[PDB]
Amino acid sequence: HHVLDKIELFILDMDGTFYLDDSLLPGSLEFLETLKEKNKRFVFFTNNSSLGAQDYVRKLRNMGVDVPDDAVVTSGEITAEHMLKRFGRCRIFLLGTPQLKKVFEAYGHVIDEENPDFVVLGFDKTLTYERLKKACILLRKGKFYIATHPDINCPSKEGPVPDAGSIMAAIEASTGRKPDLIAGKPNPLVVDVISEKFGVPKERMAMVGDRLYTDVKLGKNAGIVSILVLTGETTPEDLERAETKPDFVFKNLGELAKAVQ
Ligand SMILES: [Cl-]
Ligand SMILES: [Cl-]
Ligand code: NI
Repeated sequence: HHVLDKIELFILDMDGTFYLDDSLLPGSLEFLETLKEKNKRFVFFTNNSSLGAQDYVRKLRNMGVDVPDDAVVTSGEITAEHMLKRFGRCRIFLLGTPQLKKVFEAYGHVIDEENPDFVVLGFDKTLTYERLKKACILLRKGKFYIATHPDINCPSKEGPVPDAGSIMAAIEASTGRKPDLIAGKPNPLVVDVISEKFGVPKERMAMVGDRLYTDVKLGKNAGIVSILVLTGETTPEDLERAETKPDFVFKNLGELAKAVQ
């Protein structure tokens, strides 16, 4: 034998894996209960930088999942922390929501649209033309260019909606530049960070999610086990079509839980 017994830390997708819309999925609670009993650990991760980790902590709590503050990580905190680590406190032009802006400021970065050294692109649900224009002008001056994550679209109640990667396509068409760094899944940085933060070797970690391409690729890139659940973006028919398969497939977190009980 039982290979999954060795996993000490599970990185979990949120919407589509732990809950769907505003409702918890079958076995989600059971799964956390099991982890607690077995002295194992989890952390939620999302590429979705339109909100901060605390907004998602709040969302979970409001569904009756009591989690500590450090239970969620997003591409926003990964990006802000990586910049802080490698470059110190940075002057940035940010294409991001007010929530993402607080994330960068919490890491001691400063928004300076006049004299930035970085252009930083997130899931900017507050994008305007003028802001796109300014970003392009700066990119043409050769500013260092960072995106929180690559995703072209984001799943939604209304179907696939443009995400950071769609904005990237506009920027690239206008300036000819792609980001110098894209921090989020499937960049293995995410895993390295979490691994160092909680002191767990990659060999005792797994990625559990519903994003066939991204989550599997994160596992390959990072060298950790990928477990796909069937509750979200991925169907059995998608799995059959997939060029690269996950390490394990489970109906949902409740069935995964039974695998490790
Ligand atoms: Cl066996
Ligand atoms: Cl056996
Ligand atoms: Ni057996």
